[PDB]
Amino acid sequence: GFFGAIAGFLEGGWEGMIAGWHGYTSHGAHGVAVAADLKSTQEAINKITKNLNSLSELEVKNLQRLSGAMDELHNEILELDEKVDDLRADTISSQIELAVLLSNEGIINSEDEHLLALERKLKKMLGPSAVDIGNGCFETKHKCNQTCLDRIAAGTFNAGEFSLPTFDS
Amino acid sequence: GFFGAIAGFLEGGWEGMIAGWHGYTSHGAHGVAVAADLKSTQEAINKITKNLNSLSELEVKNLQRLSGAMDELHNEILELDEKVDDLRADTISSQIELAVLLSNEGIINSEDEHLLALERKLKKMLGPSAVDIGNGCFETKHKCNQTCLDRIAAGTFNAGEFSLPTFDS
Amino acid sequence: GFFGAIAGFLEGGWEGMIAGWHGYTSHGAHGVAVAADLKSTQEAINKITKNLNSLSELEVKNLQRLSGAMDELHNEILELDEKVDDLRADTISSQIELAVLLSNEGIINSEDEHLLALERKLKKMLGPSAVDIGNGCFETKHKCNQTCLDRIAAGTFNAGEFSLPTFDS
Amino acid sequence: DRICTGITSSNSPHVVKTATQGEVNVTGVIPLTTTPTKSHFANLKGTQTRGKLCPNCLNCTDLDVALGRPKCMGTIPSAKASILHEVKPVTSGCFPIMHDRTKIRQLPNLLRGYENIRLSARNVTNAETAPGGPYIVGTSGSCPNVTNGNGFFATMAWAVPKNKTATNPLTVEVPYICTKGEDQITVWGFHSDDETQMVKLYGDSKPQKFTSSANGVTTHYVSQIGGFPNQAEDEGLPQSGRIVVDYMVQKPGKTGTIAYQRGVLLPQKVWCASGRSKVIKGSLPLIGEADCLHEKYGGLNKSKPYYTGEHAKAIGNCPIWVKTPLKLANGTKYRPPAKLLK
Amino acid sequence: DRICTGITSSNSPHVVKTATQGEVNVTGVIPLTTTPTKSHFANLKGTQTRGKLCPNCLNCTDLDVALGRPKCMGTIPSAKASILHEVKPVTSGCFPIMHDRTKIRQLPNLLRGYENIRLSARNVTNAETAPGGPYIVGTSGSCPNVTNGNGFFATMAWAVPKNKTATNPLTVEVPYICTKGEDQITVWGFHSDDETQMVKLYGDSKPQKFTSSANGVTTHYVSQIGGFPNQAEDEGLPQSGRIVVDYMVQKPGKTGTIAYQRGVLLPQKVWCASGRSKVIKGSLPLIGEADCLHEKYGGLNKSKPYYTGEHAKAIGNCPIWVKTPLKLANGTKYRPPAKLLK
Amino acid sequence: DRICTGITSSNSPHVVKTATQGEVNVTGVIPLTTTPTKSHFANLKGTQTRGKLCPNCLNCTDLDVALGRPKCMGTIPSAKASILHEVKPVTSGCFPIMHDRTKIRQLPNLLRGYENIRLSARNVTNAETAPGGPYIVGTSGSCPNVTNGNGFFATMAWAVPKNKTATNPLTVEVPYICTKGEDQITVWGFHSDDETQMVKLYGDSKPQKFTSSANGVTTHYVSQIGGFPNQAEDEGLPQSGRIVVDYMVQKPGKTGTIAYQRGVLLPQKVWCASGRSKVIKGSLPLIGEADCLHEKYGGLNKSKPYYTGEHAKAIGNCPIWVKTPLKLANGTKYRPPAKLLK
Ligand SMILES: *[C@@H]1O[C@H](CO)[C@@H](O[C@@H]2O[C@H](CO)[C@@H](O)[C@H](O)[C@H]2NC(C)=O)[C@H](O)[C@H]1NC(C)=O
Ligand SMILES: *[C@@H]1O[C@H](CO)[C@@H](O[C@@H]2O[C@H](CO)[C@@H](O)[C@H](O)[C@H]2NC(C)=O)[C@H](O)[C@H]1NC(C)=O
Ligand SMILES: *[C@@H]1O[C@H](CO)[C@@H](O[C@@H]2O[C@H](CO)[C@@H](O)[C@H](O)[C@H]2NC(C)=O)[C@H](O)[C@H]1NC(C)=O
Ligand SMILES: *[C@@H]1O[C@H](CO)[C@@H](O[C@@H]2O[C@H](CO)[C@@H](O)[C@H](O)[C@H]2NC(C)=O)[C@H](O)[C@H]1NC(C)=O
Ligand SMILES: *[C@@H]1O[C@H](CO)[C@@H](O[C@@H]2O[C@H](CO)[C@@H](O)[C@H](O)[C@H]2NC(C)=O)[C@H](O)[C@H]1NC(C)=O
Ligand SMILES: *[C@@H]1O[C@H](CO)[C@@H](O[C@@H]2O[C@H](CO)[C@@H](O)[C@H](O)[C@H]2NC(C)=O)[C@H](O)[C@H]1NC(C)=O
Ligand SMILES: *[C@@H]1O[C@H](CO)[C@@H](O[C@@H]2O[C@H](CO)[C@@H](O)[C@H](O)[C@H]2NC(C)=O)[C@H](O)[C@H]1NC(C)=O
Ligand SMILES: *[C@@H]1O[C@H](CO)[C@@H](O[C@@H]2O[C@H](CO)[C@@H](O)[C@H](O)[C@H]2NC(C)=O)[C@H](O)[C@H]1NC(C)=O
Ligand SMILES: *[C@@H]1O[C@H](CO)[C@@H](O[C@@H]2O[C@H](CO)[C@@H](O)[C@H](O)[C@H]2NC(C)=O)[C@H](O)[C@H]1NC(C)=O
Ligand SMILES: *[C@@H]1O[C@H](CO)[C@@H](O)[C@H](O)[C@H]1NC(C)=O
Ligand SMILES: *[C@@H]1O[C@H](CO)[C@@H](O)[C@H](O)[C@H]1NC(C)=O
Ligand SMILES: *[C@@H]1O[C@H](CO)[C@@H](O)[C@H](O)[C@H]1NC(C)=O
Ligand SMILES: *[C@@H]1O[C@H](CO)[C@@H](O)[C@H](O)[C@H]1NC(C)=O
Ligand SMILES: *[C@@H]1O[C@H](CO)[C@@H](O)[C@H](O)[C@H]1NC(C)=O
Ligand SMILES: *[C@@H]1O[C@H](CO)[C@@H](O)[C@H](O)[C@H]1NC(C)=O
Repeated sequence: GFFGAIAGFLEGGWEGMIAGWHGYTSHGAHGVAVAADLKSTQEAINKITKNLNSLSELEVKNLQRLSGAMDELHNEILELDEKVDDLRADTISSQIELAVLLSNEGIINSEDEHLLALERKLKKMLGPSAVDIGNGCFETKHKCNQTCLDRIAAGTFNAGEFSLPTFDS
Repeated sequence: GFFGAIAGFLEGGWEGMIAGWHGYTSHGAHGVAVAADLKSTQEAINKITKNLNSLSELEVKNLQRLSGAMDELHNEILELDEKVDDLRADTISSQIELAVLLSNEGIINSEDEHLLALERKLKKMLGPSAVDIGNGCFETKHKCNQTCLDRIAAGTFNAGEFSLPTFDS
Repeated sequence: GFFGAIAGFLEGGWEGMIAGWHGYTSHGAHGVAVAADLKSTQEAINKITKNLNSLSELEVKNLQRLSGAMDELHNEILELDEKVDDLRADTISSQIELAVLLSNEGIINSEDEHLLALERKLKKMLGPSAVDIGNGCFETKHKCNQTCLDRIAAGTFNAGEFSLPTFDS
Repeated sequence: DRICTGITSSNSPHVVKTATQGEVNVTGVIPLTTTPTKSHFANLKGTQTRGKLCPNCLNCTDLDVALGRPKCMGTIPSAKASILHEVKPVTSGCFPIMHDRTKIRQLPNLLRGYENIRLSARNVTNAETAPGGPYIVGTSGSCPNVTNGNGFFATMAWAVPKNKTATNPLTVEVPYICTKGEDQITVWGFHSDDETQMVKLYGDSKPQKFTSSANGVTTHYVSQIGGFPNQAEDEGLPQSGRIVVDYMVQKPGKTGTIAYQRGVLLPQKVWCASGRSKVIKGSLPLIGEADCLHEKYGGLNKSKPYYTGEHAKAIGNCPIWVKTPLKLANGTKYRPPAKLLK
Repeated sequence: DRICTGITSSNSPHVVKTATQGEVNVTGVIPLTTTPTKSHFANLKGTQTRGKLCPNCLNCTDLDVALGRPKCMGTIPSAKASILHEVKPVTSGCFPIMHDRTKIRQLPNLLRGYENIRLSARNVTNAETAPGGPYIVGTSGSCPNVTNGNGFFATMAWAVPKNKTATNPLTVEVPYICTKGEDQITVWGFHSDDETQMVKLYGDSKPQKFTSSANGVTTHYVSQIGGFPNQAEDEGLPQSGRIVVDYMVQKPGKTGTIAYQRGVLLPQKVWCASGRSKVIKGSLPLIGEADCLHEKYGGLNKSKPYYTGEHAKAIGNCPIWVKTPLKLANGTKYRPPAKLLK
Repeated sequence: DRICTGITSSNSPHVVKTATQGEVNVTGVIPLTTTPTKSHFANLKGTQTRGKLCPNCLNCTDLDVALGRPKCMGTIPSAKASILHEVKPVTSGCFPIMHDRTKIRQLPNLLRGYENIRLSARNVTNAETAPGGPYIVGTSGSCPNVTNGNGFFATMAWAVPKNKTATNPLTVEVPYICTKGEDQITVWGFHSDDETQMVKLYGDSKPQKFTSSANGVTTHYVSQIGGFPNQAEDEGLPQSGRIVVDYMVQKPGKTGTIAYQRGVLLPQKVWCASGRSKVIKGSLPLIGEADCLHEKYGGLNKSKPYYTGEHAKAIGNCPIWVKTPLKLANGTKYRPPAKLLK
């Protein structure tokens, strides 16, 4: 979105990253590698699930008949009661429309934040020998084929596997 | 805002950056240079335009007269109908107030996110020889006068113009 | 939250950081040091205070009696008037519930943004000799005991105190 | 070598409405809407349902029961949910009424309004000691009995006066009668007949005036003598005459006043009813169970939080009505697949 | 050398309300409000407009047309939008009415409520065969004709009885009459005159009682004999008398009942009306076209999504009313210009 | 060596509802709710309060004042706030009324509705010149005076006719009378007595018919002759009789019509009232000052923006009612303390 567009991220569909919504690409001699992150997704799915649950809690008074207003005697009251029913139904409908739209604006926007997080996960595990572009990308001092890239998506990557420095916790 | 204040950004008005809302400053022997980014802005303008369009879709039932309630005979019904009109008008007014305020809180806040994006666009094109402060600023190994700075706002900047390394896509 | 979880931040309670909600930890020979930032907090408190003030402005029409509707003569109108009172009260209650929840979703989420800002404040003052992990953490070329760490929370830190390069404004 | 963060490209047919980015295409979606489909009415779960003021009052109308006809005197209880199947309810026998002249038809539907209602624990107004002379508690074939005697609405007394003489308006004072702060529904009316039978039954063959007052609600009638309309919602041929019948609602502690003359169907057994029941226009051979009773759609059960379609009164665990189908983004904004890379 | 990201400082007079940052100053703003200005009423676009029950009924009142006066019998059609210009409508001729004694004035304004209304495809109640003796269908000067004969409201019959004798209350039974499930609006009333003219016209010089029943709505009157108030909304001097006139609304399939005596302006031609039209207090020499008809502001057209000002009923493509002027931030929070740098 | 950003772990007993993260535990909270506690009613600040139509009318009921009794003629002003303490108000003396036969009890509570109300700057209808013969303006003990003479409701005249003869219904025409576009509240009624006293006072011992028309609102009565119910809300023993009393609301510029016979308590002094006052069911020995008057909770003052509890009508600077207690996060989502570090 607006962030990615400005700060030169790629409006890149990577078809083939299938196990997930977000992950990594990888680039060089081997061509291009693609991996999804099975956490950034579960995470994105969790948020949405909880949002569904929140959208579902809202309770609103039943909206029934006037017990004392009679069908042929009190039609002018009965009309005003219809108007009331209608307006209620319209007001709460509009509110729900507003709640959900906000929900969607969030969910959709959250996207680039995942990307931004995914990148910090990468920065760490690539080590200090790597170079952070700003792109969302890292220039590395070693090759990264599909197997390499998959160890990243798992978080089982180690710089040093290609003898290069490491941050350890 | 809260982000910039904490993470030592400058609550800096740069009068003179006129073609836009956000861009870059530049600092050294030449004094201070200022440039706006004619994308981060169009981007900021696009968001707002679409938000205006969304605020404008909301439809709400007309609110007319009771067809069966007569002016001199049914004044107690007619009163209750006024109350209904008033309360409707108040309820939806309050909601719209809430929708717009959220809209403004977003628009205003989005600001620092542009700044944050603009900075990643910079990090890339300055090259790996540059030094990312955390400030929102980069210490460069070369001078950057107004012409330099303008090539950044365009995205026509190349480190190497001053023989320094480059990231290429 | 979702950002921190993905981008390997620590869901770390640091009991003992007491003067504040957010600050820094510090790690090495000396063990672990903890400091709070008395700005990121005042900042977080300011946002909330202003949010309270905004939640408190909302005005909603009084909701009184029908002046022309009589207690024993017009009970069917009086009933419809109750229904109106009830539905109003329900509609605005639901809206307020929605306003506040949004408020809480923001406040709670803002959290990781402070952390993210706090980190840029750090990146600057640690100097260019430091190493930005992605973690939210910096590998430094010098020791940082509690006194060191406290000068950071103040913004009275200087790399060079341990003879190391500096960024100066 | 370059490692980068990326998002997917995939089939994104579902479109979602957003604030900053207009309408956007999305990987997947969680629907929150449904258009329910018209079904039969059921029994709301946590609450009890009414669609026949009485179940143990057999082959009858609700109006019949309301009016206090002989067989249809089944002791009727409580529901906190009541369906309104009879918008203009009918009678199924007894003495021919000229219904369309009073609000009486809706008596059942007013009753329905309450959680508790009862036949009556007594009968106000001593039909014999009633103002005016002594009356024979007129009875009538055309309203069978438990044995086939002379039926007349437990509701009211057929005040036929021994000493058939003309009368200046007399005033009964219908008292409160009821247990606690129940509402009371008084019922009453007037018989009228032809020239000859009028003089025979009471001492006068002229139009008879009637006037009730109750909680500031005044009503005034004038009996008809000749040419009554065809008999209906009755049975078998006392077609010399008809009874115009009406009800009167006495709120807790309050007194009613009926000014009357000749033909006066005096009240007798008077409803006591209280509690509020949630009512809805239902149409019922009530089959089974639902979560929620929609005036349209009928028996319905809560799947998704909102529903699209026809708004209508609805009670129970109901989905909230919504202008338009709404979907919750469960995925990613559409991106075209990439080779715009180098 | 330092390259940095920055934002602008610029004229920021416009203030915007935000949640986290209180009220803030902003570079620019998109207003969403306006205070419209009072203008004349127009013709709502996508729907047709009424402000004269009839256009081809010439120089008349709406009440005149309602009442069925001679010339004002222009065949009036459908609009789905109707302006209410006459809150207390007047008559402009015909027989002097003592208006203020019945709900009759609002007949036009009730009619207005409908999309479709019609003169009547027949006339219920055979004025001659009417209960009571034979009547001469009283006609009257003071209500011209297409030729200047004797006018009396196509609405109702002036039941002047041959055999002038006093009467015990008689009961007409006004039937349904109408095409489909239209509503029916019966109209009727009673003439009364002075001591002498009463005896001359009908056989009785005493106050005459009248009583209608319709859908549980009872009404009762007593004619006045002497000292009628000055004549008005009439023309030319049959000032011995006045007609008290009233209407009766019969819902689909339903029957009315008028108890009466002498002076009985029996009903005749009876309105059939149906469809619902959106009505609004307008004030009209209707000029041109608007998007939206505000009860105040009048003819108005939709510029911005919300409007500030006087709330009022309004129909059509209308801006939504709003407590306070609202503005959408189109720019940047104010920053002071910078030299707090080094 | 590692320097990192971190957040606190601390006591987090307070739970807050969020959209993305369900219900979460938080360091601290700012409550926005309270359950107020039942207190006595006070005087709304910026507006003036009524709970006694009149303060300078001493030991009286509001109905007494309404009806225009002798002592209770204190000149009563304006409040823009009015408490309704009498749901079914009583009289505290004067001539025994059979209250429960008319809407009259609520006269005070209707009056309360207005900001301005006044005794009357005149008295419509010349009791002597009234239609019918000459009347003695019946006066009566049982309603003391400023001196103990013969009291009868400044409201209305006790039309006792010299020349005691039976009457065919007569029609008074109650005019508008009032300053500006005030509302007018006409009041009136009829005395009735026993067989003997009826003939003695007026020339007739039969039930007397009465009928009013006002703004399409018809009402019809029939006097009672014998066996009146026990006397109450009166004083001392003119218990041969009772007055049935009623009111009539004339809107600006409009005329009323009372058809009557014998016993006619003709109107006299007639209320003029206008302005709208905010009314609420209060229960009052009014003590002191509050920000907001809740129908339940009573006198209450605005601490927090919303309140939890019993919804009810409430006026003034009131907290907004809310389904459930709400809290604003003032802190941090719970984190467990850390040693999951290395
Ligand atoms: C995005 O969504 C739209 C619709 O949600 C897709 O285009 C639609 O094609 C379907 C196929 O049956 C039609 O029902 C719609 O009418 C089409 N769009 C409209 C509303 O005009 C579109 O192809 C989706 N994907 C992309 C790549 O945009
Ligand atoms: C709506 O929900 C209820 C579920 O309780 C359905 O009612 C049950 O129908 C099942 C059919 O499988 C029967 O076995 C049960 O006897 C019913 N209730 C229970 C649990 O005893 C109902 O049919 C559903 N569908 C609709 C549209 O009403
Ligand atoms: C949201 O979409 C996701 C898929 O993008 C759904 O999650 C899948 O759900 C199935 C169950 O239906 C699980 O077994 C899988 O782990 C998920 N991934 C697959 C199948 O590729 C999810 O159910 C959708 N709905 C919600 C509630 O978020
Ligand atoms: C920010 O906005 C306010 C008003 O929107 C500016 O101050 C206002 O000056 C105008 C000039 O006519 C007045 O109408 C307002 O009354 C003033 N403010 C108020 C409401 O007190 C202010 O100067 C703007 N710019 C800055 C730098 O804050
Ligand atoms: C509101 O909008 C309509 C635009 O349709 C205006 O009505 C038109 O007025 C123009 C004047 O330039 C005429 O040429 C047209 O004949 C009118 N309608 C059309 C399109 O035929 C109307 O005047 C506007 N202003 C207000 C306040 O009503
Ligand atoms: C929001 O503000 C911007 C200016 O900050 C407006 O955009 C300018 O709009 C003009 C048209 O009025 C364009 O020609 C220019 O490209 C914009 N920049 C200029 C003139 O400096 C914009 O129209 C405003 N409104 C909206 C809808 O966002
Ligand atoms: C988080 O909050 C909940 C409640 O707000 C804490 O657990 C509660 O313990 C209190 C103690 O009196 C009880 O009132 C609640 O019933 C308990 N929870 C519920 C609602 O089941 C919990 O301990 C708090 N802190 C943590 C660490 O989660
Ligand atoms: C609600 O608020 C008002 C504050 O104005 C209280 O009324 C005052 O009570 C104080 C008691 O300390 C007196 O000294 C004042 O005379 C009162 N009003 C003033 C300012 O003159 C009221 O008691 C508060 N409490 C409630 C529940 O009503
Ligand atoms: C929100 O919580 C904070 C504490 O986390 C409150 O701030 C403290 O407030 C006291 C006043 O009560 C101040 O003197 C201190 O500076 C704050 N820190 C402390 C005592 O440790 C704050 O008042 C709460 N409420 C609001 C309005 O945000
Ligand atoms: C990646 O390279 C390693 C050797 O460096 C090799 O073992 C592995 O097969 C490669 N993966 C693929 C599938 O190219
Ligand atoms: C920037 O410096 C370059 C030479 O390095 C020069 O060509 C250009 O004129 C300078 N721009 C300005 C305006 O200072
Ligand atoms: C931190 O180390 C410095 C010396 O390098 C020393 O002066 C100071 O006491 C130390 N602080 C603590 C409390 O360990
Ligand atoms: C049925 O009718 C007879 C006389 O009409 C009556 O005596 C009898 O009590 C009635 N049946 C009952 C209640 O047993
Ligand atoms: C006008 O009046 C005369 C008699 O009053 C009538 O016969 C004639 O039909 C009327 N004019 C018409 C309808 O041609
Ligand atoms: C009280 O009563 C007497 C006669 O009943 C009357 O004349 C007198 O005016 C009254 N008191 C007053 C108003 O002074």
